[PDB]
Amino acid sequence: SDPSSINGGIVVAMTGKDCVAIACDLRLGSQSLGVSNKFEKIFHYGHVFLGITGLATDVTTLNEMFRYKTNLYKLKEERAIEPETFTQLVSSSLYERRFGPYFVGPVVAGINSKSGKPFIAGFDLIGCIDEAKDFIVSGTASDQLFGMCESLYEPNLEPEDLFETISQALLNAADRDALSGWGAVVYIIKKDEVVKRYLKMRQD
Amino acid sequence: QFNPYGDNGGTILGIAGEDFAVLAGDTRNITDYSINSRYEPKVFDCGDNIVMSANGFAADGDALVKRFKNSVKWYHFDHNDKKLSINSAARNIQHLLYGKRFFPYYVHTIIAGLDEDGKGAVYSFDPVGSYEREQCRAGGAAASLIMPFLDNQVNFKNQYEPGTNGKVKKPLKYLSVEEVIKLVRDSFTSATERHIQVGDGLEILIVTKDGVRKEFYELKRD
Amino acid sequence: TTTLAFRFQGGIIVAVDSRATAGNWVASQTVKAVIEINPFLLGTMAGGAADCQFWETWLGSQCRLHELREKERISVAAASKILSNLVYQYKGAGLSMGTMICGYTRKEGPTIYYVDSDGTRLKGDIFCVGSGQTFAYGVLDSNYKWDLSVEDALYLGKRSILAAAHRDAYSGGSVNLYHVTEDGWIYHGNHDVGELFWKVKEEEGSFNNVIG
Amino acid sequence: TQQPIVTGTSVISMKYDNGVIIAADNLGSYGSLLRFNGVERLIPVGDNTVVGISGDISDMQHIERLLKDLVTENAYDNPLADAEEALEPSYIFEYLATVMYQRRSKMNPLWNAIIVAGVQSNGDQFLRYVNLLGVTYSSPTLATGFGAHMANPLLRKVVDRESDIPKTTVQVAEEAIVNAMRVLYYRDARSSRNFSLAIIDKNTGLTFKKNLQVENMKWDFAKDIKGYGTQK
Amino acid sequence: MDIILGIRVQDSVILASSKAVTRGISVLKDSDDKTRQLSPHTLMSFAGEAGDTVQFAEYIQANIQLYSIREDYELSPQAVSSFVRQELAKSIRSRRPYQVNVLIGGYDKKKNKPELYQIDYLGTKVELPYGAHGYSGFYTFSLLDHHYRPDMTTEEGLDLLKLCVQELEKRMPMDFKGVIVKIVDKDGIRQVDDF
Amino acid sequence: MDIILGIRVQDSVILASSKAVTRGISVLKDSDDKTRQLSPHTLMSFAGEAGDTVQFAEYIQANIQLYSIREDYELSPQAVSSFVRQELAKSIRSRRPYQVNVLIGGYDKKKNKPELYQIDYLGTKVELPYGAHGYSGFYTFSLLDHHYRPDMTTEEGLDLLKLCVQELEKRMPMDFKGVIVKIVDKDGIRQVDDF
Amino acid sequence: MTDRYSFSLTTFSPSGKLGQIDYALTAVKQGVTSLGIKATNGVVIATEKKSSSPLAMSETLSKVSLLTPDIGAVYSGMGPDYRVLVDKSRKVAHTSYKRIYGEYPPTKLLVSEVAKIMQEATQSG
Amino acid sequence: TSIMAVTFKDGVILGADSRTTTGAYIANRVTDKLTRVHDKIWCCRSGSAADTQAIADIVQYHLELYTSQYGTPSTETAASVFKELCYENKDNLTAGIIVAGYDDKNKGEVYTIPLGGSVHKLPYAIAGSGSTFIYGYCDKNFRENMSKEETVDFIKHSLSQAIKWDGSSGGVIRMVVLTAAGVERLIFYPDEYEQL
Amino acid sequence: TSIMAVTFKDGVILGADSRTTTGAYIANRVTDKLTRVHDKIWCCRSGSAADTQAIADIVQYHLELYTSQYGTPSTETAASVFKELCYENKDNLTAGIIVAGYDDKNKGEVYTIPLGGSVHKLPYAIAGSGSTFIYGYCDKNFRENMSKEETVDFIKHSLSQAIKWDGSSGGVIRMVVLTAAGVERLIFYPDEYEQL
Amino acid sequence: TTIVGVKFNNGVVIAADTRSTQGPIVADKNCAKLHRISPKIWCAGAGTAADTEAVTQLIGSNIELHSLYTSREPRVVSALQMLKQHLFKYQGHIGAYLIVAGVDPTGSHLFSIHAHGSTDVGYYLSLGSGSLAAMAVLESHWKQDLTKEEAIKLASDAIQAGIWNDLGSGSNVDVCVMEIGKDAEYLRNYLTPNVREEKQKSYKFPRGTTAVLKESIVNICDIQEE
Ligand SMILES: [Mg+2]
Ligand SMILES: [Mg+2]
Ligand SMILES: [Mg+2]
Ligand SMILES: [Mg+2]
Repeated sequence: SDPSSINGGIVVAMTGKDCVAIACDLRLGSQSLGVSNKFEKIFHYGHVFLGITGLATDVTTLNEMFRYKTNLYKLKEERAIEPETFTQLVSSSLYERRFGPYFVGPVVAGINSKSGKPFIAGFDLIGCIDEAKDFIVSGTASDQLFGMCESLYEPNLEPEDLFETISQALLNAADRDALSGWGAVVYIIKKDEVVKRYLKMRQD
Repeated sequence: QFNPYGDNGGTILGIAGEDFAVLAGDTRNITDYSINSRYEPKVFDCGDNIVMSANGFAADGDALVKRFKNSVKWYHFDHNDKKLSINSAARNIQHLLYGKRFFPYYVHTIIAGLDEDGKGAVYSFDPVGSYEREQCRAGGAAASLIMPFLDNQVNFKNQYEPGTNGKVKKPLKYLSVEEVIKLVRDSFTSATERHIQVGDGLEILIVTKDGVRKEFYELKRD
Repeated sequence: TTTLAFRFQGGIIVAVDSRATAGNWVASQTVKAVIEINPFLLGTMAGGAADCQFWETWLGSQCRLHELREKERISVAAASKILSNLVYQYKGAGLSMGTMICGYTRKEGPTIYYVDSDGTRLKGDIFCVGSGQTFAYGVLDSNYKWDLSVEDALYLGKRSILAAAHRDAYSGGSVNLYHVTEDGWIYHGNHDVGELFWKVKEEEGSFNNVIG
Repeated sequence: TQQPIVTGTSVISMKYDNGVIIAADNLGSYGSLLRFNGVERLIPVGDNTVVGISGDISDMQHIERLLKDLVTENAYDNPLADAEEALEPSYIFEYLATVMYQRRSKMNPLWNAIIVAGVQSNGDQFLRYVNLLGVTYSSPTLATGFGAHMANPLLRKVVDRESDIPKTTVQVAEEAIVNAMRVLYYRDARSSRNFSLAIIDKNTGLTFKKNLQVENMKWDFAKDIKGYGTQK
Repeated sequence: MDIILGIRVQDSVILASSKAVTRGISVLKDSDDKTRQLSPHTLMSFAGEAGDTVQFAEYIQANIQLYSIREDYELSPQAVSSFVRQELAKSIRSRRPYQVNVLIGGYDKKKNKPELYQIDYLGTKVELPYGAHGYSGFYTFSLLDHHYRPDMTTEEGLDLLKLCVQELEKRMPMDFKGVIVKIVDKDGIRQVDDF
Repeated sequence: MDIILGIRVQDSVILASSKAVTRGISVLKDSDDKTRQLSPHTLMSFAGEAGDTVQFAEYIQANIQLYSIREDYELSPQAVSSFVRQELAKSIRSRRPYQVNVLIGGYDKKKNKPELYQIDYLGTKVELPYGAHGYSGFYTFSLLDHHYRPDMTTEEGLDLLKLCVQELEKRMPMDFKGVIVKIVDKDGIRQVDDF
Repeated sequence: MTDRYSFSLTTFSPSGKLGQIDYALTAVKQGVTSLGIKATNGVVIATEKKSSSPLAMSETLSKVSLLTPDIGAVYSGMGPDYRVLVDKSRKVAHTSYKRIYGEYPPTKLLVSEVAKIMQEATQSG
Repeated sequence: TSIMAVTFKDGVILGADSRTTTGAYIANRVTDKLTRVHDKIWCCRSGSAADTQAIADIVQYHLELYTSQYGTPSTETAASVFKELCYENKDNLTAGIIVAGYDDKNKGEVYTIPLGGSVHKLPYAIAGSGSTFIYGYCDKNFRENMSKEETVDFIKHSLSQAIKWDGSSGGVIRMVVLTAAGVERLIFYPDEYEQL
Repeated sequence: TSIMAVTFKDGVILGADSRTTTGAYIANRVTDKLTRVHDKIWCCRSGSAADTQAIADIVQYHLELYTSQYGTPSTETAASVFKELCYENKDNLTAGIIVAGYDDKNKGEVYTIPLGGSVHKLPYAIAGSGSTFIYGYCDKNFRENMSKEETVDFIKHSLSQAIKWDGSSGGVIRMVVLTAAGVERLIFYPDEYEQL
Repeated sequence: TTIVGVKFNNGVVIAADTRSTQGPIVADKNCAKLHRISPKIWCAGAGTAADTEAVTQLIGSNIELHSLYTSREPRVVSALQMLKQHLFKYQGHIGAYLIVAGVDPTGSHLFSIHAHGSTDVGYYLSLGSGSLAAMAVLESHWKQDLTKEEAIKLASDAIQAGIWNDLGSGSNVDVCVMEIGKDAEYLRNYLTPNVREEKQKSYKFPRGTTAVLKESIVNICDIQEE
């Protein structure tokens, strides 16, 4: 009944030293029934990464919508969109459906190509921006993620250390949520290289 | 219409060591967005080297603890001052809770102590009496924030030995009382940051063969 | 929760998962869904944790009183009926129970009774109860035979719970196995689903949809 | 199950170095109607305890009778009724707390929020709260209803923790209480200007002050306020 | 509804759909074909609310046939499934939403690969080796999880499908009057007339 | 519920009762016997709410068996049916009523006549040549109205019963997993093991 | 009433000329000189304040206008046409950009929006 | 809320309390409920603060535009504009407005517009939650053609009682006097009116 | 209903209207709401007529039995018996009763027992649906130690206003005077009190 | 949320806490609730955070265009009129509760506005779940003719009351001071009385702790030449 918890799933993003990380589980379900273990919730438009949790049809729809808008942006601006700008676009796009909203929990992650500054941001389903320095969480195990991230996180972690921190935050949070899991992916993002790692986890 | 139940918030945590056990809980009592007390004890020494906490609706929690302490007293009267074992206390509490199956004590109960072999023991109850012996159990408002952390840092879940890449798990080495208290303090410090009902103070009761000891630590008051 | 029990040549196999949930929140991964009524009788836990624990523990007390008074092991028929008649008294009050009372006596042989909080009492060869019951039934129905060996029967029950643990969100944690003989039940260990899944995937070649 | 009819608003209280102070206005409201203007909601029990009650007044009058009966009953076959075996604040509270929880457990509550203020035999300050749900708690400051939201923040600036109690004099505590009552009169629509205040001190005993009024009020600044935005 | 199953094997996609149409008390028909050919190498089965199922399916069929004529070209299964998803995603926030769940089984002639897409009435699309809608998956997925291999032949796929249907006929309370089975491969779409 | 049919022929009463037991999503059993022998020449089939059906049937069985022992005498089918009716009539104005519908098929040894009684959970009793409970009558009564004769043999009764079951298997949405058929005559009660 | 001029008033002549645009350019030619120069660390735009009367306060007439905090505009030709274009340019910088991206448009894109408005007055009815 | 408007010999006086509540919380204890829609046409507002503010602002706009075209509007005209808004939007409004104004031709006039959007021209009017408690007092004590000082005393005493009994009323007593001489604002504090 | 009881120098006077309504229909226009529970202890009834009649009858019984054993009861004692019934049966009653009586020791006393079953001893009390409209008037006009004639005028004027504004009140004004001299019944008709 | 506005001698000050919550969970521990409508017109919002941001930026955008059109600096009464008419039109469905404060050529102003479109004038105001705690402090210490320094102190003290006593409020105190004839000074994290203590333990993992199935480079660059 509650649209934000029919399909399940989680996204988490973190900042480190000259890097950002964003990670998601791979589950898609119809309440109790697991349907897909390959439903990736992180997308990227150039060097800007967007994770989206919530109702899966809206996740897919919003990805297609932001691909649409970032493609036109690039043609007109003659440059790829930045994380700060994209964050405002997500906020604008969500609030224009204020009274018929997409049931989603978006998370933006990326590095400004000009300043080199790491950037993350979160939103509620109608566009309120949460621009945290440390971490952003979203999904059906958001409480669990808040608990993991709050205790495991420390500032200025190196890329390979940040990977371990965010991976463990996701994994153990997902293992305390019925509607999250069935695989996981972690993106480690630096100014001009991005690594994507699939994690091994329990499949129940 | 009259609602006989309320929510006084609070969060509690029980961890069983090899030859000890701890039962911790914050000292904050609330209703809605108000603070009733910054120091209202929630974990109690019930005698016979047993510690108890009934978290949730404080009136039901106080009633249950009061009745259990009374059960300990009468157990001595009726059975020649025999010490009430932690397993026997657990079964007794089940019956106290299930006695009100159709008008429950709106609490999550945890007891801690030592079993009859001197090993650490924690027992966890639902509001209507179902119970189980556990190694690690957080209860109350911030339980969802704490338990995943404990799975990771106590039971070393999802942690593997470097170089093997997932083939060899991190071995489950025994924790000292000092190591456990660190995890308890960090659990409540984190819970205080991210949960509005958690804060003010942390009171820990440690149980060994020597008896019951208390430790108190301040928490953020916002 | 997912629980099953089936009769076969070598007695009864009982297999359960270990997960407990409060909404989406996984409260426990280490719950005991098999209640050891006594050394000869087993009961499964589904629905209300407390209701099942409390009344099946109580059942053991009634079974013990029976054998003291009658100087004879209680039948599974009589033991199951004590429980079903009890919960039938409470019908409408809101008890939640779905259990299999499993035993092996001389007069009856291996026997399973499905007992339920709305008063149902069914004798049967195969039962599956819980949110993941349909997944377990699929593996059971296609592989069940009366002339299964104790080894193969134990694996079938384990594999059927695994099937449920995988697909059902509210089932998982670990698998507990029991084998009920005439001389009593025998525990066949706790099996973490996380480790079991990968082991079964490799050895069996199943779950090709999942990447490992 | 019932609904409160004639009601009393906030009861506020705090500890200080040598005792406790408790206060409550003299109003009995009938919904938005300020029906009864001479209602005493602080009820002394002996010379060491004062029970402050908010909520339903008919239930308050019942509790008042229970306490009166408690004093009578304690004196029966008790040669030390005015000495070692006199009623303590802790006895009076636990009794009320028992009754309140029993009544909520029968789904027929006494629709009240109660604060028992007093000084024990050994001179210790007693201050504990109980309500219609049987919920109990203690704190250096305690307040019911609106007082919980507006008085506590002010009173907690004086006594923020246990160690502030010995540093707080009776003059400072009374001053803080009286100011809080003024703030409640400004901001609580079911409050009155008239109130009662009681001090229970381990040295000077029980001082019960009736017919107090909120004074030194600020209203003059209202003359300059015009319209709701653009009006001049 | 009822029972729409799909399984993608080595060189084909197999769709199995129940034949029963029940209007409350009575079974009005026991030979209903719950499928439409969208293009020569793309088949869509469907289940959901009465009337809306056929209306939606025929509407999609008409649109894909229109595209085929305009461009003289068959859209890939992926392209068709995306079009169908958008239509359902559009439909949920409508005045009156189509309550239709579909499986799209197609053979991509460019990549020489069979493809199975599962889309529910919300517009939730997933590409799968095997899929279902409603309660069908609850009974059949444990069997498919066990026996499925990506290199299965069409005949092995049909045998695994028979085992799924047998389990459904055993444990489902509704009598769905068997299934019509259709195979989608490089040569197009054909019906298995004995099942 | 399910399907409990009764037909009274020349020299016997035949009761047909479905074998399925369904708990919501799954069919837990496909060999359930929804009947109790009250006395050597009296059989009662039943359908209704889970738990209450068997509890009521066994309670009636115990009472009739008690009467049989006390008096060393078998009560007539009419007497048994009246006792059962009163118990159900008593039950409706209870705190929690039994929701149980029954058919009582008996052979009266005094009158040498078969007798079929239909009693619903309200205590509504009727003696009939053929009867049913729930939706069973909706499908079967038109066939019974056409073919029934009071002088039918047991074999003809079984053939007419097969036609009724076939119509049920065709037009009913629920799969009731066939029926167990029992015959009550002068020699007592016996089960037809192939149907 | 109703605007019954739904047809183009600018059309191609046999020679391929769009007369009304050419004539608009002629009006610009008659207008007072304005210029712009780009430097390495800035841009300058300038024009003459051709006061119509010495009694007029030419400070109240702004020929050089702020469009965004980082964009300015000057013109040559018809002053009233410029004024309304500045109003439209300022608004379109918000409606088609700032309210979407939370920042002011780059120079080239704001120019593109102004250009679009001017193009439409060359084809619309 | 306790509001009233009273005609007297030299014109009309509007009176009001200053309490605005959100449940039992006093959100504003110094509210100005006497609002100006024209130089010598004011109103007293009761009901939804959002509604009565929105209405008053629209009326002020209408009378400003009226004045620019047709000169000073009558109090009757102002009441009609209020009524038109309240009546036509009765389903979506909760507004109880008293309109009071001074003409030189018509002198002091008072119109009350209750919930339905009806209009009633009266010698004096009372409204708001606190008015219920002073129907008896006001009926017994009102006289026509009172002096300024008598009318101020009448309003002060009346609202004093309304405030005394109504928890939704309180704070200061604001008054606005409308005569040929001009517009005079008055304020009376608790220490003054509570001892009456 | 409009009811009140007022203490004065020589004792106490109870006053009431005579209107009883079933919705908008006046079921009885000459009702007697002043009821006798003892020789010089009377009460005014408001709320459910069935409830207040049943209560008054039980109280009359209790005070009759009291008198037989312990002699004449006090007005306080009568109020307590009323309170006991109203408080203990608050869930099933809708009764608002004013108790008024004359002792020689205590003289005139008035107790009001509102819906909850609380007791409030007052110099005077008002109750019923019509009382709301005269809280202001009664507070401004009541004095302690009035004469019989002043108290009759005070009640007559007060209930006249309550009747004027409250549709649920009306008919005649009944009064009962309780003094050392005895018990006097008074009645005042519409033509008398409407012109006040 | 706790938000206050306080008038003083030559201007107005507005303050707020920095806790944003998702029910009982703290989403952001250092949220910025002090928003800018125009350079010298600032406001603070309680209620639905998306609504309070959207409505500020919309009116702020229209205020900027209005300022350019009229060649005048924006007025607080304009921001207020535009806000209330917008909010009233949406009948409370836009859950924006704001305290609006600022200086303009007319003088210094302080207003509150509620979601249904009602506005209020005052010398001191509070809003949000900690408004009662804050107002208790304001009613105890507010006086006429406050200095800039006294007003900043009173405002931050009122926010602290909310921080410590309201569970919906916490963390830090933000302040903005708008004085007549001066630039508005935004004082982000004016007070920081809730720094988290050092943890007992480091939770930095050994490298290689997490099990990995696959690694791959993600192509974020565009299609390359040659
Ligand atoms: Mg999981
Ligand atoms: Mg906290
Ligand atoms: Mg699972
Ligand atoms: Mg007042």
